[PDB]
Amino acid sequence: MFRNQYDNDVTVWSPQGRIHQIEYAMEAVKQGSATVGLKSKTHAVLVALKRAQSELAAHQKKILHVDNHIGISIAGLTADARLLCNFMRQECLDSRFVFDRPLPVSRLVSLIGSKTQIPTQRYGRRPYGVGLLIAGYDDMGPHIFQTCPSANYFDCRAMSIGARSQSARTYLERHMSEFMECNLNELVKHGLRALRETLPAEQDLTTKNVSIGIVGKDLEFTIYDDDDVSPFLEGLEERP
Amino acid sequence: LTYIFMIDVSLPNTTPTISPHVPEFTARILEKLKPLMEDERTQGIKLLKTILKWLMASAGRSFSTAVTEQLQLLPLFFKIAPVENDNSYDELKRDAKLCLSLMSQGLLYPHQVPLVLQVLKQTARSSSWHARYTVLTYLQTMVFYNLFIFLNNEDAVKDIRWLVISLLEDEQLEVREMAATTLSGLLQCNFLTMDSPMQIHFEQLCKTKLPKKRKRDPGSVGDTIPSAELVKRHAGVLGLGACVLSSPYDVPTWMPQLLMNLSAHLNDPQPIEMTVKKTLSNFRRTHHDNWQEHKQQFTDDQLLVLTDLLVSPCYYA
Amino acid sequence: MFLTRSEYDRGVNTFSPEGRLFQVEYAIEAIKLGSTAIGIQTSEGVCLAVEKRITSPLMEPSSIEKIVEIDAHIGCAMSGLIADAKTLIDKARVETQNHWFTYNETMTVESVTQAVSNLALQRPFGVALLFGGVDEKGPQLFHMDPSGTFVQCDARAIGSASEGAQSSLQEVYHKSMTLKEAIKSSLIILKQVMEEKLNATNIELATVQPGQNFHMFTKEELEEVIKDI
Amino acid sequence: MEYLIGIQGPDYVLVASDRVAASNIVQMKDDHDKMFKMSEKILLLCVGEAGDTVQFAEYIQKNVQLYKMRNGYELSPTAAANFTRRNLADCLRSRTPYHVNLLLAGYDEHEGPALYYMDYLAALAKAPFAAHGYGAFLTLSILDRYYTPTISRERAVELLRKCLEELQKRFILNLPTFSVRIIDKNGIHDLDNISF
Amino acid sequence: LFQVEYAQEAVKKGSTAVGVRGRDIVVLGVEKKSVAKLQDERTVRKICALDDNVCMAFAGLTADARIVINRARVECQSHRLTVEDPVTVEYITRYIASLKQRYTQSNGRRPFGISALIVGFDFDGTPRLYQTDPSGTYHAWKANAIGRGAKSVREFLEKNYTDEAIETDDLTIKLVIKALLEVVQSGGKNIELAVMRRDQSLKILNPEEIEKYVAEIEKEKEENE
Amino acid sequence: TTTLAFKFRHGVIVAADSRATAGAYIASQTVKKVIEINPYLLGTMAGGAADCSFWERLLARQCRIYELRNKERISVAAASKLLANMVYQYKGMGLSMGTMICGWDKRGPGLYYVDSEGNRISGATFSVGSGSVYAYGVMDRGYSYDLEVEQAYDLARRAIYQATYRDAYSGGAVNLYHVREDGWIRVSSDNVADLHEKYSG
Ligand SMILES: CC(C)C[C@@H](C=O)NC(=O)[C@H](CC(C)C)NC(=O)[C@H](CC(C)C)NC(=O)OCc1ccccc1
Repeated sequence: MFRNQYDNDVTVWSPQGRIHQIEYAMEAVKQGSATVGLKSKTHAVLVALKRAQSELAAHQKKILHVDNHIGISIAGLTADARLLCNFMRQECLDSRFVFDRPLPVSRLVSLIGSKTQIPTQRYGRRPYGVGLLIAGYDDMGPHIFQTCPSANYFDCRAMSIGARSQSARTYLERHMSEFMECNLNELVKHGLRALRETLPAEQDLTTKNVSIGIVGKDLEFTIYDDDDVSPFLEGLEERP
Repeated sequence: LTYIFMIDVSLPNTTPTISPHVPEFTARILEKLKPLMEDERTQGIKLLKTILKWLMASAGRSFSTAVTEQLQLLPLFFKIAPVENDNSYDELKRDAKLCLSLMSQGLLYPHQVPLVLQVLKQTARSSSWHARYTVLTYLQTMVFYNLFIFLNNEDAVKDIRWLVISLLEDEQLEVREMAATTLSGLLQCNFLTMDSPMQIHFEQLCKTKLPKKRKRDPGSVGDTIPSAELVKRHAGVLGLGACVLSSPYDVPTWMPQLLMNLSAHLNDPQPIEMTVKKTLSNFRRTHHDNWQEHKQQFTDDQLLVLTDLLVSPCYYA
Repeated sequence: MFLTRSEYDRGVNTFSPEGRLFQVEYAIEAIKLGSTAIGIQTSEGVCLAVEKRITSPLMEPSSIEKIVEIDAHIGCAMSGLIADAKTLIDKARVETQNHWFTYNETMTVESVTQAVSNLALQRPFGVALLFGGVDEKGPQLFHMDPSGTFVQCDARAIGSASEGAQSSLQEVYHKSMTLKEAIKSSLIILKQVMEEKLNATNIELATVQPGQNFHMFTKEELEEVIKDI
Repeated sequence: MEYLIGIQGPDYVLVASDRVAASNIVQMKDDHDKMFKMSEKILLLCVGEAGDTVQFAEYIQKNVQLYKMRNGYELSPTAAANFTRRNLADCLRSRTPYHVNLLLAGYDEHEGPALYYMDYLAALAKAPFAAHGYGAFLTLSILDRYYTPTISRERAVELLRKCLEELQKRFILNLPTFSVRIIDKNGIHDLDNISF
Repeated sequence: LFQVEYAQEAVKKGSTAVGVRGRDIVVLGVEKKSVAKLQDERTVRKICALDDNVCMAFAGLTADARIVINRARVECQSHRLTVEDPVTVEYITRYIASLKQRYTQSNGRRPFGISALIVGFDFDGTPRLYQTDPSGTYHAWKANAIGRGAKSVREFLEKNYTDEAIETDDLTIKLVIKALLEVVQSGGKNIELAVMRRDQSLKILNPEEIEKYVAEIEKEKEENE
Repeated sequence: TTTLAFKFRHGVIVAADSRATAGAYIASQTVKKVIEINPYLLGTMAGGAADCSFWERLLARQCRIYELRNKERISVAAASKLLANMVYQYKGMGLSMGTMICGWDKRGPGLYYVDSEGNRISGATFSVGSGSVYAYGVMDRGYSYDLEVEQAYDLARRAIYQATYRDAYSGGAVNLYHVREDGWIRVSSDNVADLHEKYSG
């Protein structure tokens, strides 16, 4: 009844100078569960809330390892995230083999941006439906990066992606000044609090539903799940 | 057999034929099919196959379909028929599904509508879940065709409403979901009209506290049957979901409030979580085309709650 | 009942305005309409139970097998046509041996399910698979969706009545369940969906235990289990 | 080294082969069969480099068997020999060249008995009699001296025995037993092995 | 989906083929339809030898059958070249089913459109009968039928098949003839019968031989009356 | 390297030495020269150690895929042909592998010799390696089909020992395996030094 002739393909440009399919793909990240990433002077932490098909089911893994110094959290289509994760792991291993140097995180995010851009400009290709929050430590320092289905990438002091992400972003912006000087324990607590804002009032963060990944000057990327998240979870105050 | 019984007719001002009559023949077959309704059962199954072929052939040829004795054969067909069609169902099951569909799409005399409903109510009470699911499927075609005749009988409208609502609280998930599908279609065609009593019944069922205790933890128990409280909550959400699905392309004044209720039940344990996710996802897809007109009905606060909902499938995240 | 079609449904590789891919979702649902398969994982062992549904007496029951052995320690239960899953079952079997040649070791069930998922990604794939095996971690059960998502499930049901079976499975399942109790529960749930008396032709039962390799119950062994019910 | 011989009489083709398979200095097998049954009335005898003989002969056998399944009628012995020659010739200039010396013996209802000699260089010649191996130099003369176009099948067995007896007396190599087969209108018939 | 259903319609219209698995003999019988007044019957076969130990009967599109039979025959020789052993009846059926699953082109009538009854003996000497479908599903059957009247023939076979029926080679041949005789009405004029035997080449019985077996079954029926 | 196998009334006996030598250096005295492809099939390794190990391991992988795919074990004849085909593709490229595939299958006890050159042969008795000539004579003089199991075990041990005494590249211990209808059984591992005292005594 209100059909649009210009939304059929990523190649078609609308008369308003917008590509509709890229915008539709950008909405795919919002379908995925909320993920919060924040950084301090010495550490970068990604905190994500997993969801499960059934009580018996284990829970999907939002956070993945890319390299010793780089870790990513996925929101949006999981299959696209697996393709991107495999590409990122190969680039990092190549950098260690050729230069014996951890690949700078900024160069990796640029390569992901190039790979994502080609589906947007070519026929019969869907733009990737996954948004990635990337946590890394390099010579420059701890870095948090956001990638979009549009192929744009952003350096962020802190970012939240997924459903109800805006509530987390309002908390992250409110307390961002405190984040730079925070110790690892406090920085993780701030991320859990932002993720808590996304959660509905009845639901609360649990060891089963929360995944935390932290990279730092002396810490290789480590994913803490289930019992491992319990020390970080115990410190957090009760929901306001 | 259809040709032998063709001369018998219910046409006006007709004397009884000297040729063979269908009611007498069905009565003999019904007595012979009583054991299935071990050697006796096997002999009956072969008879059932032949009679099923006759009913399939007689669906279009017979001047009057739905002879009262023929209606009595329907319960046996309901149990035999498969819930999901497949080519590995052994022929008799596949034929029973085809026969039920042909019989369901049949003109029913106004006198026959009370009798057919009574058979349908009895099979709905039957233990077999397949029969209860099949009765809902038979009812959907039987009500849409011959829609005005059923509507003319107010008692039929009340009985059909009760059967669908009663099947909504059934133990099997597949029957419960089919009952919601039937209610959504019946509300859509206006055969069943959404009413304040209907919504109150669904809201009361939805607000039923979960037991919050596990029989398995003490152990020495085998509770295969699902908890009644979980079934009651699911029936209420299935009912509210059917009301949302009734208007696919339009948002009526009652729709925003029901959607707000459905959002609250999103975190409830499965199978309630799956039902709310599917209803909301289907609402979003159908209502995207004319969203600007649809958005006006929702208040700004109501729109925010709907926007911040994760109804995504497992493949997403 | 009444048709409810939207312009963005059935668009192949086109994102809907919401960002969902509708044609993929419809395909995945059609794939899950196959015969019911139930897997329960217990500390003692992992048990897989499936319904054969043989059409005629003349047909040999063994020829239709819905439970296959990926390797001695891993078995797979499938819902839907065996032909659709033949390529994926073969990939898992080739990978398990390819891993053994390269690293001289057994491949964990999670790694095996990931390899089958990678083939599915490289396209719905048309099958839902339950991989059950005992590895270094212990007895473990994984569910592979037609989409290709793989999760570890303590108890999972795939097939036409999977949603009903899963609710029944949730109530019956407990962490301390013995393998013998698990076999009885899965068969009791399978009987309820089937609505047919259980017989050796009707159901196929396989178990993988920590000491033992993949074992498929023989007609006599299944008959003893069904009689106890 | 390995010895093959064939005598084509008026109504038959008689073929014999040494039955010894050997490593560098030791005879691994004394029961080896160097004759491959390509078809009901065609026998291929192949000797030559290790590996090349088994692989090439088996490939020709499978293709001739395929022709029978596809068309329902067997290849003529002349056609089978020509198919073998073309395949060997194509491989000659290929990266993989088969060093195989072959004798093809066959009976065609239309053309009667046929014996073909093919060297490693894939040159095909129809012959009343031919032999392969170092022993062929010693035995070709005996066959030349006593062979007659109308020789009887019993006399042909006697002539073959005389060539085999010559190998034992003058050949440096030990070839104790020989596999003897005769092809006729009735079909390939195995004959008692000549042993010394 | 639609293509698979179209293929199934083609097989249903095909000439009836019935096969029985017996202790020492596997029998394949196919009905032979009339051709034309001036046509030659040698070209029409419907029973083909895939290899020395394997035989196939097909119901469905003739052109598609030729491609599948040729590909199967080349595979049997390739298997013998690689492994040195005769192909197992199950292995050849699996290959034909895979070929049916993919025609090698996207779309392009991917189901081949022929349903095949494959009968033969394994290297072990076990008699085997298998059925291939346009879907690519392959099953093993003691007895089965494909083509016109297959469902009616199967029910006759289910009642008739017994240890006594398969006791002797002549009785197994007679069982195939009786089942074919229901779908196709005539004596030896409209029936083609092939007997694999054990460790022996496939033999297609001559018209005189099939008539003698047909005569015997009629005499038994008269005695039964 | 001396490896011997013979088929007798009670099954197939497979025997091997344990010495791996780089040049004249004895690198190893504990090498296992018989690989267990499956519970009913064994493979003997002679020639270059890496060439035989990689190719026999590849055959073992193929045999397991055959068992999984066809639900039946591979025949000794099929396994022997598969190894012959793989080595033949690399013929003339310097692979040195002499192997005996010994197993029990539906046909019965089976012995096949496969070579890097491409020879594949089946026989009751086979010996492969540098010490094969020494093993062949002792085995041939004392071999009979009717030999009892204990007599057969002694013949295999003696043939390897005499071969080790004469051959520099053969030595270590005599590993003995007996293929039986139930399956292969490892029999005994005896140092040639212990064997020397028993035989000389
Ligand atoms: C495992 C068995 C197959 C080995 C068996 C077979 O003959 N016995 C052997 O003696 C074989 C035969 C070889 C001398 C041709 N020995 C070997 O294969 C030995 C292996 C040792 C170095 C660990 N020689 C070898 O492989 O050369 C590798 C090498 C290359 C350069 C320098 C030093 C060593």
